[PDB]
Amino acid sequence: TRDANGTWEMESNENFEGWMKALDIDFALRKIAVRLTLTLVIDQDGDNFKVKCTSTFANYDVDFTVGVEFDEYTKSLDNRHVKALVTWEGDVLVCVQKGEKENRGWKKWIEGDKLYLELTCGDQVCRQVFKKK
Ligand SMILES: *C/C=C/c1ccc2c(c1)C(C)(C)c1cc(N(CC)CC)ccc1-2
Repeated sequence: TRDANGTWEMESNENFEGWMKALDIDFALRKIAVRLTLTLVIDQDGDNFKVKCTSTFANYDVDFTVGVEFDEYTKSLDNRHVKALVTWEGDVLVCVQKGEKENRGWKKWIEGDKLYLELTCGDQVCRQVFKKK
């Protein structure tokens, strides 16, 4: 479905390390990140999205409108400037972040009370699954 609203709790997280390594995240912050609980809160009204990812130590919040390019500065991730664009490819929510890294972005599939998330950077894909709280 297109409706991604909800509080989403992580069920699984595969190749998180490899993805963070492809983004050049400090080996320090990687070790912290693998231990922290991650809650994904999405607020969706029409084309307008507010996404908040929250750990005990890190917040990653981004707001966007589907179909409208936006400049992004990944301050609490790898601290790069990208040109981001989120679109629908059928029911798949796709994000393409143009910049230094190739193949960079993420795809979200909402299947009922499950959310599947693939994050990509270079030749690395991290695969996550959340359950609606
Ligand atoms: C639809 C999901 C997109 C998206 C963008 C940015 C991040 C995420 C998902 C998370 C939840 C995978 C995430 C986690 C983090 N750290 C903790 C807050 C871990 C590296 C940063 C950015 C994003």
